[PDB]
Amino acid sequence: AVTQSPRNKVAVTGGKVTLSCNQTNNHNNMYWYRQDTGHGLRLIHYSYGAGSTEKGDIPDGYKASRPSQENFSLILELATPSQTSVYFCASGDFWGDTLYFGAGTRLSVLEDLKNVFPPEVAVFEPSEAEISHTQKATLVCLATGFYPDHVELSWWVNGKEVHSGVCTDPQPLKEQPALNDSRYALSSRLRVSATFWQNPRNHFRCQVQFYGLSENDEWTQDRAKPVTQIVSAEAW
Amino acid sequence: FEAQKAKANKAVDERHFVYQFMGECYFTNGTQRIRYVTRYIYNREEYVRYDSDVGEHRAVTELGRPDAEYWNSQPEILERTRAELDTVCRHNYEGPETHTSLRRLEQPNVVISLSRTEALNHHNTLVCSVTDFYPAKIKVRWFRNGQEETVGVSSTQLIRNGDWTFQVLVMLEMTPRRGEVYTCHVEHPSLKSPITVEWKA
Amino acid sequence: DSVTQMQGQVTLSENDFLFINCTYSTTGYPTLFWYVQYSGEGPQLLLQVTTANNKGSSRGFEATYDKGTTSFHLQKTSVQEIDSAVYYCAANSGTYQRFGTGTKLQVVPNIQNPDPAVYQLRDSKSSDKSVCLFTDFDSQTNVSQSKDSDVYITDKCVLDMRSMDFKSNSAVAWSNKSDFACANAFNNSIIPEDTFFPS
Amino acid sequence: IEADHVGTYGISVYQSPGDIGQYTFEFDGDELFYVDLDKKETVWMLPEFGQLASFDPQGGLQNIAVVKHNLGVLTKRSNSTPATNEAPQATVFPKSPVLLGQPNTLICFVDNIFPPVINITWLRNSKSVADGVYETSFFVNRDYSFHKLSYLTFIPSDDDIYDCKVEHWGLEEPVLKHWEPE
Repeated sequence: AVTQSPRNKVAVTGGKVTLSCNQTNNHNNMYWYRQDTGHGLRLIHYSYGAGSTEKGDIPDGYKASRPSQENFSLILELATPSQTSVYFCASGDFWGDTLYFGAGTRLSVLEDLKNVFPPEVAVFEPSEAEISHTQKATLVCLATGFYPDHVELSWWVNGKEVHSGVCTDPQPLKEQPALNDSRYALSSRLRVSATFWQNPRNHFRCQVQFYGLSENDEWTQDRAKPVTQIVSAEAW
Repeated sequence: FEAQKAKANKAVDERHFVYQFMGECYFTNGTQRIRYVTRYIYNREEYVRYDSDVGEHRAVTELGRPDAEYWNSQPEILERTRAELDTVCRHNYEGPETHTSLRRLEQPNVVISLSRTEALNHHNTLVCSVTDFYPAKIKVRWFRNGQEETVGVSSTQLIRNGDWTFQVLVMLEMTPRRGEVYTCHVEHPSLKSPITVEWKA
Repeated sequence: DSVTQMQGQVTLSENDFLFINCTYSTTGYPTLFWYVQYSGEGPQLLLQVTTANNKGSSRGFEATYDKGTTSFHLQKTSVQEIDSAVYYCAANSGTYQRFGTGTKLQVVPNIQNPDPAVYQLRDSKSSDKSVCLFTDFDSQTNVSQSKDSDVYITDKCVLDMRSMDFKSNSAVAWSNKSDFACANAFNNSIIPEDTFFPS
Repeated sequence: IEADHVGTYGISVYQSPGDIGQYTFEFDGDELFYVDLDKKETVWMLPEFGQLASFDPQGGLQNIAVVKHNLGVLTKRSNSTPATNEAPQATVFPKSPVLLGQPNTLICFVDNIFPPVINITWLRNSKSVADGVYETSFFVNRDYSFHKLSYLTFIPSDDDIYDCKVEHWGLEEPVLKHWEPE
C-alpha cells in the first residue's frame, strides 16, 4: 500500500519541508494532492514514473521528485503560511483512472513558532444525578490550549484502549474565534454502565497524542519546548 | 479544436531495441465509414493488434499471445480501446481535421523552363515545374500549338516535400521550331480555372 | 475538464434518501468517480463510471453517467449512520483526476425514546472546575453555539454502547468564567422543554 | 488497408539503450505535430494549424511512459532479441525549380531508417553548414522502419556544390548524396 512520512509536522515560515511517500503496489503514476476547505482536493504534482514529474493545477511553490519507482516526494523550499493544510499522496496506474491514497499529512507553517502549545487534558467524573436517573455513567474528557490542531484523543480503560461507547468531537474548538488564530479545544465522552463505573478497581484514563516540535527546533521564548508528547488523566 | 489520442495498453508479465505503438484511423468515404486499428510493434515486428473489424485485440505473433488475452479478459480495457473508433477517429476527423487538414488548399507555382539554349530547329527539352501545392490529386498536360500531346512526355510521380506541400515535374520532348509557342496546362482542386503557363519559342 | 459539487454540506436522519449533486464539464470523454473520505483516514473509492450513459453502484450507493445533463449525482436509499463522511466527486478525461469541492454527510441515529437531561461533572484534578453534559436528547434538536463568547459549546455527538445496544447523543459545554451554571449553558439553544435539570 | 484518408492519431516510439522517445500525429502522410518530450509542449509543423486546433502534451507524455514500460517487458519476453540495423538511402532535391541567385531550399529525403537514430548534416563545398537547417521527425513506414527529411536554405550558384551527409549505425561509413546546380 501507500504510506506518508511525516504523518504530521510543524514548520516555521521560510523553512524547508520535505513530504515523502512510499507505495508498495507497483504503480507507475504517483500524485500529491492538497486538501483544504472550499477547494476539496487539488493536484500539485504527479509523475508517470522514475525521473518523471508533472505539474498539477497548483504547482506554484512546490517541487516534486520521483527518484525511485516506489518513492515520490513533495518538496517545499521557502515554505509559507499559505502552504499549511493536509497532504494526500496517491499511487495509481497509467492514465490515472485508478488511484489509491495514503493516510494523509497535516502540515503547519507558522509565521514564527511562538504559538505552539501542548494540550491541557483533564478527565471529568460523572454525576450521581445521571448514574441513577439513567443508570449510565458518562466520563467527559477535555484537551485545551493546544495549537496547532494536530491531536488524537484515545480512551484507555484499565490500560486497554476502547472504542465501545465513545464520542470525540469532529473538529476542535477555536477558543478565540475573533482572533486570526488561537489555541483549540477538543472534548470526548465515554458512556459505561452505572454498575460498572461504581467500582474503584475499574481504572479509566484519557490520552491526548499531541504533535508539535522536536529536536531541530530553536525555542527562543521561556517555557519548555512544546514538543511532541502525550498528555493524560485517569479516574476510578 | 482539442484533438484526442489512442492509449497504449500495458504489457502483461551494444544491442539496440525499438518499440512502437500507433493508432491508425482509416476513413473510407469521409466519416461515412471508419476502420480503426492499433498496432503494437517490438523491433519491426507487429506482435499484437486491435482491428476494428475484429472487435478485439489479436496476437499477430506468439510474442503477443499474453497481452492479447489479458486485454480481452478485462472489460474495462477492451471497451476503452474499442470505443477509440469514435472518441479518437471520428472525433478528430469531424473536429480538428475538418477544420485544418481537410480544408487546407495550396495553389501550385507553375513555370516552364528549357534545358539547353534555344536552338531553333534543334531538338531540345521543355519542363513544367508545378511546385508547392496541397492536396495531392492533380493532373498535368502539355499544349504545343493549341494541340495537347502525350508522346514524348513524362512526369515524375508525386514528390512529397514533407512540409505539407507537394511537387511534380513534367518533361516535354520536342523541337523548338520558329514562331510556335508552347504552353503547359495543369488541373488542381486548389483552383477553379486550370492554370496555364506559356512559352514563346 | 472540471467538477462541481453544489452540495456544501448535507445532513439527514437515518434511513433517508441521500442525493448529492455533481456536474462536470469536459472537452473529452471523461471517466467519473465518487470518493468517500471517512474522518481520520484518506479518501477511498466508492464507485466510478468510464463509459458514458450508464450507472455504477457499490455498497448501497449508485450514480449515473448522464451526458445530456453532464451530471453524476450520488444516490442512496437507506442511508445508514455509518455512511456519515465526506463525499468527493471527480472526473478525468486526461492523465489525472480532478476533484470537486466536497460534500459532508451527517447521518443522525434514530432515538427510540428521548430523555433530555443536563448533568454536571467535577474533574479528578481539582473540583471547582466542572462541566455540564447535555445528553440523551432526541435526534432532531439543534445544539447552537455560544452567542456570548466566554462560553464554549461543542456540536452534537453520537455515543454508542455496543455490547448493550444503545445509542444516545450528547453535547458538552463549559466556560473558564467563574460564574457559570448548567441552566445557561444552552439558553439560546432550542432544546426539549422536557429536560431534566437535577440539583 | 484501403481508404480515402488515414490519420495516425498517436505514434509513440521508444528506444533502449539511450532512453529515446518520440510522439507524433500524422495525416495523409504529413506530420501534424510532435510533442517535445523535454519542453513538455506540442509543436505543429504548420504553425497556423496550431492556431485552429490543439493537443495536450500530456497525452503524448503518458503514452511514451507506457511505451517505455512495454519495451522493457517485451525485451524480456523475447530474451533480449536485438534489432537488426538497416542501410538508409538518401535523396537530394530542391523545393522548387532552381534559378541562380533566387533563394531556394535543398531537401534531403533519407529513407529505410532503422533504428530511428541518425545524423543528417549538410555540406557546402565539403564544409559543415549549420544555420538554415531544419530537420523533421521520423515518419513511419509500412515495413515498420522510418524516414526523415532535412531542409537547407541556400542561394543557387554553380560556384558551390552540396551533399547530404548521412551517418547511421547501419552504414559501414558515412555516405553523402552529392548535388550541384549544374
